[PDB]
Amino acid sequence: MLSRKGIIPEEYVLTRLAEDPTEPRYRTRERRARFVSKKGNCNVAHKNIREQGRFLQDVFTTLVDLKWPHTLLIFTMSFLCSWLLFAMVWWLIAFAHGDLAPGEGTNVPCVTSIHSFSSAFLFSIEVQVTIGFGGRMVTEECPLAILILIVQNIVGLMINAIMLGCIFMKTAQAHRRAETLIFSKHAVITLRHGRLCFMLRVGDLRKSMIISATIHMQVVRKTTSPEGEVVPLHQVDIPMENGVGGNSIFLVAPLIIYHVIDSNSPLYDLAPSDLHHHQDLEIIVILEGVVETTGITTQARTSYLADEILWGQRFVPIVAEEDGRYSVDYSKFGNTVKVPTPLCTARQLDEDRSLLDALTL
Amino acid sequence: ERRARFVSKKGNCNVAHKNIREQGRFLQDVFTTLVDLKWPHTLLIFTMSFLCSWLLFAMVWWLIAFAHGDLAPGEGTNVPCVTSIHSFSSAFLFSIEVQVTIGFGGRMVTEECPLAILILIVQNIVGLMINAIMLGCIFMKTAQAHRRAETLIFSKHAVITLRHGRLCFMLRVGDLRKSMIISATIHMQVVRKTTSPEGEVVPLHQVDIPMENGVGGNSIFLVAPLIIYHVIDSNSPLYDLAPSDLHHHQDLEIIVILEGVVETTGITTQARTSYLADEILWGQRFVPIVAEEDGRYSVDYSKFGNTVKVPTPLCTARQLDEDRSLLDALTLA
Amino acid sequence: TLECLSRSTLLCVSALTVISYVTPVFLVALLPLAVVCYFIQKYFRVASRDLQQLDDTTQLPLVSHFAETVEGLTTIRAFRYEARFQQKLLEYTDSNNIASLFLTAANRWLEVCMEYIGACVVLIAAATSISNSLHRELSAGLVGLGLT
Amino acid sequence: WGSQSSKVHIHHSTWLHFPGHNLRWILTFILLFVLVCEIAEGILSDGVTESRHLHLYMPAGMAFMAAITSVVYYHNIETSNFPKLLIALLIYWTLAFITKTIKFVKFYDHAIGFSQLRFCLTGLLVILYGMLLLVEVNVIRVRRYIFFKTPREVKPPEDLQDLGVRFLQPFVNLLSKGTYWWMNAFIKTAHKKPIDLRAIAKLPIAMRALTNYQRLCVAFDAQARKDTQSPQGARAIWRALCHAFGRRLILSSTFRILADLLGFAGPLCIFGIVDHLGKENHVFQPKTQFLGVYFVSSQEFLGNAYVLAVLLFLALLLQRTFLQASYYVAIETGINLRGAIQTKIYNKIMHMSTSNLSMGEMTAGQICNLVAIDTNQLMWFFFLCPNLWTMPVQIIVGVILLYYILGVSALIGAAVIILLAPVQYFVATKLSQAQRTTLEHSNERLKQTNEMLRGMKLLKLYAWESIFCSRVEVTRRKEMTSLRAFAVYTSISIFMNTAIPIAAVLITFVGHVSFFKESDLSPSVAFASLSLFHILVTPLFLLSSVVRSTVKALVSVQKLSEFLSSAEIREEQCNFCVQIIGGFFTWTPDGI
Ligand SMILES: CCCCCCCCCCCCCCCCCC(=O)OC[C@H](COP(=O)(O)OC[C@H](N)C(=O)O)OC(=O)CCCCCCCCCCCCCCCCC
Ligand SMILES: CCCCCCCCCCCCCCCCCC(=O)OC[C@H](COP(=O)(O)OC[C@H](N)C(=O)O)OC(=O)CCCCCCCCCCCCCCCCC
Ligand SMILES: CCCCCCCCCCCCCCCCCC(=O)OC[C@H](COP(=O)(O)OC[C@H](N)C(=O)O)OC(=O)CCCCCCCCCCCCCCCCC
Ligand SMILES: CCCCCCCCCCCCCCCCCC(=O)OC[C@H](COP(=O)(O)OC[C@H](N)C(=O)O)OC(=O)CCCCCCCCCCCCCCCCC
Ligand SMILES: CCOc1cc(CC(=O)N[C@@H](CC(C)C)c2ccccc2N2CCCCC2)ccc1C(=O)O
Ligand SMILES: CCCCCCCCCCC(=O)O[C@H](COC(=O)CCCCC)COP(=O)(O)OCCN
Ligand SMILES: CCCCCCCCCCC(=O)O[C@H](COC(=O)CCCCC)COP(=O)(O)OCCN
Ligand SMILES: CCCCCCCCCCC(=O)O[C@H](COC(=O)CCCCC)COP(=O)(O)OCCN
Ligand SMILES: CCCCCCCCCCC(=O)O[C@H](COC(=O)CCCCC)COP(=O)(O)OCCN
Ligand SMILES: CCCCCCCCCCC(=O)O[C@H](COC(=O)CCCCC)COP(=O)(O)OCCN
Ligand SMILES: Nc1ncnc2c1ncn2[C@@H]1O[C@H](COP(=O)(O)OP(=O)(O)OP(=O)(O)O)[C@@H](O)[C@H]1O
Repeated sequence: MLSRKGIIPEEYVLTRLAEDPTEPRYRTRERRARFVSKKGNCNVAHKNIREQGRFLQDVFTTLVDLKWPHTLLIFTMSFLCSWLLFAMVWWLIAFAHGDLAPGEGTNVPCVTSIHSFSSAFLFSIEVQVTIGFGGRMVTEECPLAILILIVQNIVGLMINAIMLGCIFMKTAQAHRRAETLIFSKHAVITLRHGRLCFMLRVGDLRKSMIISATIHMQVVRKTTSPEGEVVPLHQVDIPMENGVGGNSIFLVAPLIIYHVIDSNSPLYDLAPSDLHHHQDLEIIVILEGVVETTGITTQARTSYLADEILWGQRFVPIVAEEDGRYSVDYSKFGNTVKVPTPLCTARQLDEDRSLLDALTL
Repeated sequence: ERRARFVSKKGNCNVAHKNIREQGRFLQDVFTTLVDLKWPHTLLIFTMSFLCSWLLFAMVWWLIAFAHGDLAPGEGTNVPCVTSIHSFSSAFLFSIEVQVTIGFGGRMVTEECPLAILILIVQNIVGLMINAIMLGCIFMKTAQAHRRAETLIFSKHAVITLRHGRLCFMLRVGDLRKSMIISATIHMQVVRKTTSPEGEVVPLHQVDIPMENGVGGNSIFLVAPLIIYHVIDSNSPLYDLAPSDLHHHQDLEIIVILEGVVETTGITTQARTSYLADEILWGQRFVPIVAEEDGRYSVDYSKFGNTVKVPTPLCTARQLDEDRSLLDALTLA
Repeated sequence: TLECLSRSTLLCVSALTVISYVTPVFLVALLPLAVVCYFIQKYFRVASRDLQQLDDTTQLPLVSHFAETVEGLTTIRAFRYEARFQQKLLEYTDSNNIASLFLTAANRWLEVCMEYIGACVVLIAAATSISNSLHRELSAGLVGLGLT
Repeated sequence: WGSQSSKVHIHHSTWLHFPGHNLRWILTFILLFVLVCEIAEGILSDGVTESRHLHLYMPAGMAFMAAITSVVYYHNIETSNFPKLLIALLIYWTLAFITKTIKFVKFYDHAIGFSQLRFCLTGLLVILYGMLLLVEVNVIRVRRYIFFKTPREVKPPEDLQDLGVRFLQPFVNLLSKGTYWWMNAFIKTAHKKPIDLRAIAKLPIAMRALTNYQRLCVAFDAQARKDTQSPQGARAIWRALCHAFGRRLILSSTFRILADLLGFAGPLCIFGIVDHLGKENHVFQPKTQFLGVYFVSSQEFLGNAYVLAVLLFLALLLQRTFLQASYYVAIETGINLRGAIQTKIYNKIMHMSTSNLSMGEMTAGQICNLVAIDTNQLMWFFFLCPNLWTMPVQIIVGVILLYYILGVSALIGAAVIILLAPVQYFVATKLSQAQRTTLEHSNERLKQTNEMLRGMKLLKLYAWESIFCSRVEVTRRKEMTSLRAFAVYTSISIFMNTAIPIAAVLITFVGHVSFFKESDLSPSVAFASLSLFHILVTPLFLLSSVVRSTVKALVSVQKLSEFLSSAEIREEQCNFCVQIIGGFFTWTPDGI
């Protein structure tokens, strides 16, 4: 053979002190896995999915989930195959009947004007799409063909009704409407009414109201119990600090959404020192509500990593009154300005207030 | 004998409705009943509805031509009411063409007979109505989302163990699909034949159970499998579940109902499971499932229901409050 | 290695030149086929180097582990630590084998792919050569060289 | 496919091959091959008629497309454990079998007869369709999904469920077991992410060292149970390995034997193609009739040049896939043999005594070389084991049909290859003898300079570098003479490797014209022989290495068996801490 290993001996030579690998060791600062990306699109990949066909059993859910160019291919194939499946039926029936023979029409043809498979294909188009040119009629002298005309119509009606239903659920898709719900790139932590809070701005771009809005906030962090648990991605709900406790919001202008950091909050011991890039912290914000046009509920998912938090900064005013109405200058949507704030944690802020209160009294 | 289940492991409530004073409400909701039918059964009703409709008017067209004298053998002097009707088979084919709107045109509707014009009007109105009825039923069948609940997954058996001192009935629920269930919700109920001090006997009393959520609500965000636990406080009906009476023939059951609108179609769905007395393992935790990858997380659904042994007291939660109170009182002095 | 490397690439050049000369229609399809050959010859070297580096660096701890067990056999049995050291051997041996199994698979991945390409050449070369022996009258002489 | 563009569950999903996964693919590939033959016959027959006659091949052409999708459709139902969709596949096999059989029986009514190829292929298709039908029914018998109330579902194997297993060769579709398709993702990943022990994940259960060690012990335990033999000799080990790894070694041989036979299809196709092109008369064509469709016969089918080229293309795919699969089965068994022998040797290290008569003889270096040298040469033997069973077959089959191609002069020329092979064994042996002289001398010089590079400060502050360097140079000269001898023998090895085939052809063709002159050496015969020499040179000039490895392997097992029955730590099978009453200790096993 033309290989250097054609004949080799049992070789073993002591490569003494084979050290200094000089590995790049770049995995330390490779990436920080995100729970949900900045535009929804949850960045979680499942493994060992023991599917029992339930992936495809939800056919009509799957068909809607597919992109439009894929839907056009399935729309085309589902009809082209149906036309061509019965094209072979009409061609074969007229073959077996014997009116396919190019001769004098002594008999009465099973389906008139069927001369070639091309005519058999065109007649299949006419029956299923109900064009019915009438050059290729269905004669009464073919009891087998009458059955197929019944079958093709029922299959043609059944395919159309199923395909129309899939399209209507795709026309009512509102995942594109949820992309006009905007969250600021970076959320800020600043004092409001003497209490620290985690502020945030969320805005709606389209003029169509999103009805029954409902905003949720959760902290994603690894949690170890006193009993020594290992919870990799623990989700702790965060109150919206709404005046009535509920999550309901009215989104016309870009609203400020903040979480009052009381003693019951998971962010109760966050300092600006521990807000670096590789910090085990993430805030998930989920805005729900029914789109007023299609009536279909939507979600807008955004997340803030630790390096996407901005301690001690304030959101600039956005709404300014004009001559006849108000005005939202979206250019200043995410602009932040520094604010005079303590650099201590919430616990220290409560503790400092507690000591001051005792001294005053 | 056997122990009945209120709801099976895949929903499917095992309750038998009996002595129903039926006022025909089964048939009054034809449109709702039609959707509830299986797909093979729907085709039979779909097929027999059209096939009868064509054949109902096949008899009408054949009778009209018979009365008008059109089907009399021979090239008669009269103008045919509907052309090329020389058999009931021709009448059947013409019946199909009008209602399906194929309209070949070898069998036209002439201007002679006014009765056929009315029947042509009637068949078109019937054809449009029946087609409109069948389109609507199929649209709601294509919008069905009960099969989506089949991809909502619960652990085979739940656990009761320690977490932040207190005792919680933990659990795990996962979503296999990639689409989201918007505005998810979890309701947990304990079903037990509960008596009352007043003397009442409730054959199956359903007491709701808090989900121990961060904001004291029901909303959950289901992307990776989560732990739906219930902190057994002084008000929890499970406050007196000893490990001793966790055996098979124990009147105990935890219903878990996960609800939320499917993002693809917008249809709300429910996923229901029940954990019997023998399907709860005291003092076990759920294994860590979410691993980390180069730039993403990783859920090991092979380890979805695996539980490991964890040390815990073998005493009731009621005895945990008493044990803590005595220790706290002694430490105070 | 240098002698066999040059002979390997020169035989390929020698073979390809003769096939192209016998059937000029072959080189019309050679460029689309050569590009696929380049990518197979591209990704393989990246993996083959890494596997071979993993092949060698994984067997050095294995031989040293054997040597140290022979050096201090009395101590290991004294601590009753032979249960763990056998488990280390299985961890050391399994890493050595799985590094070699992937190296073998990489060679087998290359060899199968680089022989379906060769098989596709044979059909393309034979098809054109036979046709050119019926119309251009190759007289079946260069056809044989186009096949052998 | 549209969903697969946005499917994430298939990122690490598991599978479960249905009962009959292997019998499905082997039939499908056979079915695909015969459908190509029908296409070849169909296009062959219609060339004589003035019309196209599309019914001859297009029904078969549509079958070939349907057969390909039938296995793509089946595979998509295999990865997703949803057997219910196999009903559509089941209908196809039931429907195709019935329609094809009606065609087959109608040929017999018109008395087509086996003398017509179309009757043979149609008859063959009935069997292939029938057997594929039984495979689908057997799925229902074991899965029980259509009618039976309680389906006997099957779960993916436990070793596959691990996220830490990435060598998925043992469990993939039979086409990927042959083409190694699963490696494509790993190879692409190597371009972006460098390959470390992270990428190379935990090996499967079948190839785990502990699993192999259990099978080797069972092979030993059953050997000592069925047979009651006191010693554990070389033959005891040889019979042990065959029991624990024969069932895979035979599979490697089966692939190699078939790939060796399919290799000669090339020379036969070259002989067939050119011989048809060596005839001026191309106006003549197959001519026999039953209805007017002009059925073609067997000999006329293999006379068309294009038919043989297509059959050559199909044969080449089989040969080059069986041959590669033969390597993997042999190699994987070899790696497992190393895995189960390293564990056995290490397990012997724990159970061996520390006597000065024992441990003072076999130093750590002696037992280290046993793992490195002795095991690898035994491990490499299991790599080349299929060769010695098949290379004689390939050479004999090569010689048998090379006699028919050209005559006697081919055997006279080929004898030069056979006669000069024993000298090549001498060259290779003399190559190794010169190699050990360099190997022993390199270690002496490398050990000498190790002292030089260890006390360099004393060797540089005392200005001893110039004096000490001269010792290395002088030792190198004694080393370099040995390496020059090795370079000579490896240079001669290349010459005999490459000049002998040229000498074989030179003697063959000139000898044929001069001594024999029995023919004109047409391109049909001459160029068929050139391929045979290329096919025969590779086994002829490498069989020496197979023998040499077998000789080395016999020493390794002999050496391994001698070590494996040495002194052991007795009394293993059988109050104060140090309680000793008599304490008649000893080191010699008996007395002293
Ligand atoms: C790894 C690579 C993966 C690649 C995957 C993608 C493959 C794409 C194939 C490229 C060719 C496709 C041609 C399609 C032309 C019409 C569609 C078009 O112009 O786009 C307009 C869009 C589709 O855009 P999108 O961003 O993909 O939409 C996804 C959607 N927003 C969603 O995700 O949900 O669509 C719409 O907004 C829908 C309007 C439809 C109305 C138009 C009528 C056309 C009907 C069909 C006509 C052709 C018939 C041909 C018959 C041939 C018979 C022989
Ligand atoms: C004169 C001849 C006219 C012929 C007309 C045929 C028209 C065919 C149109 C071609 C395209 C049709 C595609 C539709 C297939 C979609 C099926 C699908 O995705 O769901 C599969 C489902 C399974 O769920 P379910 O238990 O029925 O759910 C009930 C629920 N309440 C619901 O309505 O979602 O459904 C199932 O259960 C399985 C669905 C299989 C589809 C059936 C095809 C025909 C079968 C005929 C034989 C049936 C014999 C058995 C009858 C029932 C016995 C219990
Ligand atoms: C107890 C009743 C049993 C009835 C058995 C019918 C046997 C029919 C034999 C003909 C070959 C077809 C194979 C169908 C196998 C049986 C039906 C079946 O299970 O469908 C599989 C799936 C989803 O079903 P499921 O929810 O898991 O139902 C459980 C099971 N059927 C049961 O109830 O026990 O269903 C699907 O996945 C359907 C795919 C529909 C795709 C719709 C696309 C739109 C275009 C439609 C027209 C395309 C043109 C081609 C027409 C056919 C398309 C499939
Ligand atoms: C009329 C005929 C004309 C010519 C056409 C013929 C086409 C037919 C092809 C025949 C191929 C035959 C291969 C049979 C071997 C199948 C694999 C096999 O048996 O081993 C499978 C094994 C894994 O199982 P295991 O866990 O060890 O088994 C349990 C235990 N040991 C036991 O068996 O109890 O795993 C292994 O041991 C790995 C084995 C890998 C095998 C790879 C072979 C792939 C071949 C692909 C061919 C390429 C395409 C050719 C088709 C051409 C068509 C145009
Ligand atoms: C790394 C070694 O793992 C392998 C192991 C095998 C099996 C095998 O018989 N090998 C020896 C043969 C003997 C005579 C040395 C060999 C080595 C180098 C080059 C070619 C060959 N012969 C292969 C068989 C046909 C004639 C030439 C194949 C291929 C490989 C491979 O590199 O992937
Ligand atoms: C002459 C010899 C020829 C042999 C050829 C036959 C073997 C081919 C096997 C293909 C295969 O097995 O591949 C399939 C490819 O599928 C698609 O892309 C969808 C179908 C698109 C086209 C309709 C399915 O595998 P997959 O999509 O990688 O599996 C993930 C899902 N679980
Ligand atoms: C699809 C699965 C594999 C197909 C294998 C094809 C084998 C064909 C063997 C015969 C041959 O190759 O035949 C020639 C065929 O050429 C064509 O027209 C190309 C056909 C392309 C087919 C897709 C005709 O030449 P002829 O036999 O001399 O007939 C001349 C007088 N008419
Ligand atoms: C030159 C010879 C002619 C045939 C050429 C085609 C060979 C395909 C090999 C099939 C195979 O290798 O089939 C699957 C690969 O699928 C694909 O992606 C096919 C893409 C095909 C692209 C044309 C393997 O999938 P698996 O290992 O079962 O993966 C389980 C989970 N999926
Ligand atoms: C039938 C087998 C023999 C085929 C002969 C030729 C081999 C390559 C063609 C086959 C193929 O398509 O293989 C490609 C090889 O892969 C690479 O390494 C990337 C190369 C990108 C640049 C070329 C692509 O496969 P993939 O997309 O990585 O497969 C996973 C998704 N199925
Ligand atoms: C021990 C005795 C020698 C045995 C030689 C080895 C035999 C190999 C198989 C036969 C062969 O290779 O068959 C030839 C065609 O190839 C195939 O049919 C390959 C299979 C394709 C399958 C995909 C027929 O050619 P022939 O009839 O000999 O032609 C000249 C004669 N006038
Ligand atoms: N990898 C997985 N993919 C899909 N569903 C899963 C997976 N793992 C578990 N399940 C689902 O979880 C439930 C049972 O989970 P668990 O692991 O606790 O039990 P199990 O013994 O694996 O279940 P079973 O034998 O019913 O499949 C079932 O509804 C099962 O379908």
